[PDB]
Amino acid sequence: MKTFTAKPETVKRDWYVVDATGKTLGRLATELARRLRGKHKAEYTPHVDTGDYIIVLNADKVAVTGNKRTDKVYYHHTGHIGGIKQATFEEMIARRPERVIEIAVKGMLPKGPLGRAMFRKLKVYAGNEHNHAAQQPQVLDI
Amino acid sequence: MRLNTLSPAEGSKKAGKRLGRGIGSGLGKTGGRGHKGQKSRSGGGVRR
Amino acid sequence: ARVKRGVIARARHKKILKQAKGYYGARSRVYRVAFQAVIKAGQYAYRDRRQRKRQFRQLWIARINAAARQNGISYSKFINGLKKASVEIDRKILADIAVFDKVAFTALVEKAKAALA
Amino acid sequence: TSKWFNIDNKIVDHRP
Amino acid sequence: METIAKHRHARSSAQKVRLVADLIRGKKVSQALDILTYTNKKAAVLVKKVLESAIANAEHNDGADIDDLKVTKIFVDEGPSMKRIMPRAKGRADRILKRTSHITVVVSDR
Amino acid sequence: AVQQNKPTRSKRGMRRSHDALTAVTSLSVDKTSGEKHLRHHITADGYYRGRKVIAK
Amino acid sequence: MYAVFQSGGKQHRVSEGQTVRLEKLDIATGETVEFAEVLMIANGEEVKIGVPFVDGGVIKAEVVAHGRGEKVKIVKFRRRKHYRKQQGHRQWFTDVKITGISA
Amino acid sequence: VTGSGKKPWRQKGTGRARSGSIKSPIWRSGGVTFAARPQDHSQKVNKKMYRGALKSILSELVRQDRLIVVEKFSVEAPKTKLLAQKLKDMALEDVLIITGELDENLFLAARNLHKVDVRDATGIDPVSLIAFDKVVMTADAVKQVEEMLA
RNA sequence: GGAAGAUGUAACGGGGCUAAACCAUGCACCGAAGCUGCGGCAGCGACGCGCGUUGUUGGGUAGGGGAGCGUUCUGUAAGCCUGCGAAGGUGUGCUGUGAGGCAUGCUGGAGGUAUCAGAAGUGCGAAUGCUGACAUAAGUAACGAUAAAGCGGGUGAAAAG
RNA sequence: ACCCCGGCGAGGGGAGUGAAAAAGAACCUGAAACCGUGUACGUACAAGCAGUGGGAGCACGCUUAGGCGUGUGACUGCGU
Ligand SMILES: N[C@@H](Cc1c[nH]c2ccccc12)C(=O)O
Ligand SMILES: [Mg+2]
Ligand SMILES: [Mg+2]
Ligand SMILES: [Mg+2]
Ligand SMILES: [Mg+2]
Ligand SMILES: [Mg+2]
Ligand SMILES: [Mg+2]
Ligand SMILES: [Mg+2]
Ligand SMILES: [Mg+2]
Ligand SMILES: [Mg+2]
Ligand SMILES: [Mg+2]
Ligand SMILES: [Mg+2]
Ligand SMILES: [Mg+2]
Ligand SMILES: [Mg+2]
Ligand SMILES: [Mg+2]
Ligand SMILES: [Mg+2]
Ligand SMILES: [Mg+2]
Ligand SMILES: [Mg+2]
Ligand SMILES: [Mg+2]
Ligand SMILES: [Mg+2]
Ligand SMILES: [Mg+2]
Ligand SMILES: [Mg+2]
Ligand SMILES: [Mg+2]
Ligand SMILES: [Mg+2]
Ligand SMILES: [Mg+2]
Ligand SMILES: [Mg+2]
Ligand SMILES: [Mg+2]
Ligand SMILES: [Mg+2]
Ligand SMILES: [Mg+2]
Ligand SMILES: [Mg+2]
Ligand SMILES: [Mg+2]
Ligand SMILES: [Mg+2]
Ligand SMILES: [Mg+2]
Ligand SMILES: [Mg+2]
Ligand SMILES: [Mg+2]
Ligand SMILES: [Mg+2]
Ligand SMILES: [Mg+2]
Ligand SMILES: [Mg+2]
Ligand SMILES: [Mg+2]
Repeated sequence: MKTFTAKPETVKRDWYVVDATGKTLGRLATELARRLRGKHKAEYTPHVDTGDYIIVLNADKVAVTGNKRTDKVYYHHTGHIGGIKQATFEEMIARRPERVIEIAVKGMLPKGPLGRAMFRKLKVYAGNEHNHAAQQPQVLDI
Repeated sequence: MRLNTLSPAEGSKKAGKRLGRGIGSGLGKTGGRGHKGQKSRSGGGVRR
Repeated sequence: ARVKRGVIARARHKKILKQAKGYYGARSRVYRVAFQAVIKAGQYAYRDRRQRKRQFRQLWIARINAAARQNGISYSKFINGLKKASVEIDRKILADIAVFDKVAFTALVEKAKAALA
Repeated sequence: TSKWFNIDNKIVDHRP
Repeated sequence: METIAKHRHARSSAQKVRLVADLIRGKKVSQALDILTYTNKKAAVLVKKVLESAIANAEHNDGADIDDLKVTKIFVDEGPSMKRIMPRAKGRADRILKRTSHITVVVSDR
Repeated sequence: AVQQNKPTRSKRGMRRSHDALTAVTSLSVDKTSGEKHLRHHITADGYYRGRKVIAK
Repeated sequence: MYAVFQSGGKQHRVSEGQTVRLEKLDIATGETVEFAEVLMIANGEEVKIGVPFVDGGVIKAEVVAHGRGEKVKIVKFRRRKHYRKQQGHRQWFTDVKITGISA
Repeated sequence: VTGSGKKPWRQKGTGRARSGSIKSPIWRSGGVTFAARPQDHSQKVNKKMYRGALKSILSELVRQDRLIVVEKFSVEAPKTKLLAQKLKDMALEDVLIITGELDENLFLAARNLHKVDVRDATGIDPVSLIAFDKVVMTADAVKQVEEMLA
């Protein structure tokens, strides 16, 4: 018999919410990547988005180990010549930390339309309040 | 026994080589001659 | 006697284009480009038969890992327990059970845990 | 015939 | 009932008359006459002649009514091209393709 | 300069997508003669704003 | 009710009244075939799995078709090395009717 | 081929693939590469080989009963009707006659039938001996064929 | 620590990691076209009557050897198919290890050819190959002296000429 | 022939001849490149020899009402 494939219109996508106070950034990102990709579901297919929607609360209270609070430098390029930009971990926690979580998870995720869709399912909030209480999100323990 | 029942002896009618007639015939491209040199040139070779 | 190659060349080219039907642009119209496309298609078919076996095994392995981790055991310990319990059951079939009939898969999980214990 | 910038000498023999 | 009017070896370019035909495709007949009267193309003049040929063709040979006639299918195919010689600089010669076309209209009531 | 490769029919349609004609939006009708004409132009017979502008 | 068994180098999960693709068996085209090696039977919150074979669990089948599969073309090609190669292949198969799963 | 030995263009510079003659076999309306010449296609046959082949032909003819021997075979008048009626009486259709003495009467009788051929014993040949279905003998023809095959 | 480079981080592939780094030991698992299992083909050698048993082999350039497919023509053939539709053209289905083969729908309007033999102008993607046709740039450049035109009337289907 | 549109045109449509005008003189057959129109599907957050393995959906034929076949091919592994 043919191997089962999950149907993208019949797949059930649940809403999980995770508090990120004091958790390790990399290990939290690996766990969230597994959940968004759907590697925790027995009906996994690599070509169909089967994961879950995740809310991340208190993205500004993630912890990193060692000198990473000041030595971990994020680089990006503006496209114009000479336009390299650096931003350390502490200054982007100061500015906007949902990008720290999003950059980590986007790095863990695959590349293409499917990985972009899983990242779209990811929701990250900097504070301790989310607007998605109408979906009855259930708490996940990392 | 007619004119269309007469077959030659077995092995009496070996087919000749046809050089340069595709990959599968084994004699395509260079036609059993190698790569360059007087041996492969047209009318080439040395005397006896 | 003189031979004309029109009928035979037409038949060969039409065969190659019929194999090349469905390709983008000159790879389905122009004979030369179509012939280069068909040979690469055959190479890809060979190599992807082998990769089809590989990829389907990988997909089954990932599904077994997910189902066993829902049941509370890693994939490697699950397989070690199954081999100590001496069953020769296919990973394809275990993936099928994991998708469709959860209870039988759970039963295999406590058998694997008993064999590990 | 042939193009004048191929028949020419200064630009044809640029690297002698 | 389908009525067909063709102008074969139309002394114009297939691309230009296709531009005008794509302008007038699918419209009702009197409207298509207004676009063809007020579109500033020799292609528009040619396909206007062809279209009135189609309308009078249907009127005489089938007897369908002008109010419910509709141009349902218009398409231009490339006709044979007349080859010329255009002398260029330094002895060279180019070939001019004086392109023609075959213009076709199909008018119908239903 | 000159092309390094032949472009495609798809490329040709891409380029010619902006080259199609725009018809007249709507004509205007004479308030007296009832003849269709361009907006802000005289009629073929010689009317404009319902008044004879030219002879014949 | 369903059961997984092993035959022809594969393992198959079948049910009652099922049409099943095995490979060619050395048996007539209309005869009933007995399968003795059965891996596992699941019958709706009672399962019997063998280690590796179920004691007393057997399969009644009916061979209904012999045939050759779909032709696939094997193409080998070493580029610039003047090597080209073509071959065809059709694989034999049996269609069977799984008509009994008896524990 | 009618032409000239003039080089079609200069060897270098024009950008075309080089050519040296209008009559080259690559070129359209050019010569043939390995054009045929009038040749002889006949083959040498050894006398003993030819005689042994004839013996094998007549032996298998006797074996499969396509050989009919009559003591006398002639017609009174050169009438193809008389000849065809006589072979119809004998019930034979596609026949090779061989005769001891070349009889112009029956030869002119048999000239018009394309299924009936007539020959002398010195004129017999393997392709007709195999092609014609029923082949008939005169006794004198048998004697001289036997002595000339030895 | 010594330790500085030029488009852009840029000397873990990236994410990220205080282990997800390193060392020592162990048990697992993934992992190849390797090996095994099942089925199919072909070559070679032993074993008994072209067949069966068994073992083994089967990446391949230059090249050597073996066996074949197809096209035109000749004989078989004053035979056979064919206006109740040939060759050819265009689809579909089946079949073979392959070059291929067979059947039939439509077009077509007169030839074609089994079998077994025989002879080759016998198979093309390449030669800045030859010839014809058709694209590409592209409705782009240009419309050939910067002496120059404007208006009224006529003809005509239409007049800047 | 004749009729009709059309510039007393070019060209076309009817009528008629003809077995056939899908033989109309640009004339037996009429291939391919190339150019079109209609329908089915896909495509406007998406990076690369354009395929191949898997596969959703859609549309149409279906004759065990079961899946099949054809067309397309979102997404995806490999692939200069
Ligand atoms: N450059 C000039 C002079 C010229 C003509 N033919 C030439 C050949 C070679 C070099 C220069 C020329 C021109 O093109 O008219
Ligand atoms: Mg700076
Ligand atoms: Mg990747
Ligand atoms: Mg070789
Ligand atoms: Mg050499
Ligand atoms: Mg060398
Ligand atoms: Mg060479
Ligand atoms: Mg020489
Ligand atoms: Mg000839
Ligand atoms: Mg096509
Ligand atoms: Mg494998
Ligand atoms: Mg001059
Ligand atoms: Mg000649
Ligand atoms: Mg002699
Ligand atoms: Mg720098
Ligand atoms: Mg293992
Ligand atoms: Mg192997
Ligand atoms: Mg080999
Ligand atoms: Mg013949
Ligand atoms: Mg012929
Ligand atoms: Mg040749
Ligand atoms: Mg060619
Ligand atoms: Mg080549
Ligand atoms: Mg050109
Ligand atoms: Mg312009
Ligand atoms: Mg340009
Ligand atoms: Mg410009
Ligand atoms: Mg200009
Ligand atoms: Mg001028
Ligand atoms: Mg004037
Ligand atoms: Mg002027
Ligand atoms: Mg006329
Ligand atoms: Mg014709
Ligand atoms: Mg004729
Ligand atoms: Mg065509
Ligand atoms: Mg979209
Ligand atoms: Mg984006
Ligand atoms: Mg792109
Ligand atoms: Mg890739």
